[PDB]
Amino acid sequence: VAAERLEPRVEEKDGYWILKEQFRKGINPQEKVKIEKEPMKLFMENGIEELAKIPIEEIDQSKLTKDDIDVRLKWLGLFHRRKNQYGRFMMRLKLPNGVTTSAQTRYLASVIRKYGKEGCADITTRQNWQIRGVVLPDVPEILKGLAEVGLTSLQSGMDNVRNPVGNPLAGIDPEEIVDTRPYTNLLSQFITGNSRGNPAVSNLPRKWNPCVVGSHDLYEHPHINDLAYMPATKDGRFGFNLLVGGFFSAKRCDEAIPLDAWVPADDVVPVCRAILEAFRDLGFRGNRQKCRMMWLIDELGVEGFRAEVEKRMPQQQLERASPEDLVQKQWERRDYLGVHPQKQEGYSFIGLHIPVGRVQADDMDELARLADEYGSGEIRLTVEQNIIIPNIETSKIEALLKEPVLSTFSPDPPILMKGLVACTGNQFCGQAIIETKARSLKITEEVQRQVSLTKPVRMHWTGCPNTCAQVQVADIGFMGCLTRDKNGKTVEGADVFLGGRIGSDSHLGEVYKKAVPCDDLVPLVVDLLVNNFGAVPR
Ligand code: SRM
Ligand code: SF4
Ligand SMILES: [Cl-]
Ligand SMILES: [Cl-]
Ligand SMILES: [K+]
Repeated sequence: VAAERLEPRVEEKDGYWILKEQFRKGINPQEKVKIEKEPMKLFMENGIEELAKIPIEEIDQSKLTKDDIDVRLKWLGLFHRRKNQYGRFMMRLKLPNGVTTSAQTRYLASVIRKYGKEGCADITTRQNWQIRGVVLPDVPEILKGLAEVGLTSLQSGMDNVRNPVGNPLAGIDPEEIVDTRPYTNLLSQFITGNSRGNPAVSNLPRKWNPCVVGSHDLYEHPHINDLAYMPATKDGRFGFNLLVGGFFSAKRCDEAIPLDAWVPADDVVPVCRAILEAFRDLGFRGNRQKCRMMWLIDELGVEGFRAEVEKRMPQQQLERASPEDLVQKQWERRDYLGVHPQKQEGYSFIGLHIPVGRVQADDMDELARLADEYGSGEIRLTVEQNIIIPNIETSKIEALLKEPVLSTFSPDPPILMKGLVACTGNQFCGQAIIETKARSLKITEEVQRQVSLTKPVRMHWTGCPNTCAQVQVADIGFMGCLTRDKNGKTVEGADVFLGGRIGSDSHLGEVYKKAVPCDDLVPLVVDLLVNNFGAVPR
């Protein structure tokens, strides 16, 4: 690869990072949006204050302001639901390691409550909160309210570093490798500039997903992250081996590969910065389907990319990977739902099933109440869109199990529900081909009525090829499509995926059967479970 290819393509100008004039040819429309006006100015220069005052019908009359609300606002975690909930915004947080408080939960509930039938909230596949129903005029007050309770929504969408995922059992599991919270906290603080905004990492060629591993279970899905920190001792020192470039897209799904790099634990932020700077400086900015970091790694080769990371490290030092990491390959992924003892004697955590991750304001208040009465006011989110309430004095468990709300958010739902994951789908998402959340619950309920089983089969439902619900990791995955019934009528369907494995022995699933009408999935799935997963007809 020629030396000219390694010239940084962006430069700092007045606090922000912009494409250099000579690298602007052939760029995609999103890159043009970023050049036309720096999205971070909406927050960092309080551009949102005046924008929020303009009636949305007027906003839609000019490209600049329409791009503000449809594109640039995603840098403030605000997502206009133009097609399916016009004039309303989904709002997405930074929530490193999935950790929330009862006060934060009540605040979020109070926001969605205002919007009535237009409001609700969702736990995401990055153990994060999304709230719904937000109107533009309310945005300045919501931003203030979030800050007041110690939350940020910065840089959660578009060409930004996404929610830092960690071990949902961090600090509490007797079997953890290393508490991931300090590291995911540091990453989030770095990414968001301590909630003020960090323009140095907000003009990436594309989204970028990080995780820090602290579990033998690999709850963090390191194989599908742009950067995964794998805990590893090297030459008597604790640190992390680095995996890079994992991603899913409509066009291509790839597992992360070794960078062949180990960093001491204190270098977590420095190496995150170095990798992001290399991606920012050198990444392709044409066809959006070829802008994820793995495409850069393929273009330079992993060694060429590694050299770019190395030159951006303090003292330009980057050690090679440790021959072994601390993750034990002899491991069975553990169920976290139900009551489990913590490493702190006399304390338990409880995992509660949240059906397809969907909650209303009243539900959130009740969960916050439980966390206060039984725990320490902490609620943890998981990437299967469930919750854990930690730090419960074990003597309180008997009373907790009798709480009425646990009939809805159960510590021991049927096994197929335990593993069920579903994206937003067409209730709110404009890209969705099908409805996902209600359908997946209905189908799963019918399937489980017909068969019993003991294997923890994981079913993932995603509404379009963006695969936000990660169908390629599922035992049985369902990707939304339109198909045809026996009479040739248009019906909702799914492409069915098999072969996904998680944990250390990970594998990406692939399409098994295309174009199955959703109304025909129950018998197909029942038979798959009996024939391949040991299920028994009732
Ligand atoms: C909420 C969530 C799914 C869920 O129900 O949990 C979600 C929802 C959306 N995703 Fe995603 N993605 C979610 C995790 C993912 C993941 C899974 C992951 O991170 O492990 C992926 C696949 C992994 C990956 O990115 O490598 C994913 C791949 C995408 C893509 C395809 C990326 C690509 O390279 O092509 C898009 C479209 C895009 O970015 O161009 C997308 C775009 C979208 C948008 C923002 C599209 C839009 O604006 O409507 C969706 C918002 C719908 C809504 O109203 O909720 N989403 N999205 C997840 C939020 C995570 C978070 O808290 O930050
Ligand atoms: S997979 Fe498609 S339908 Fe589901 S949330 Fe992502 S973009 Fe929307
Ligand atoms: Cl986005
Ligand atoms: Cl839309
Ligand atoms: K769930």
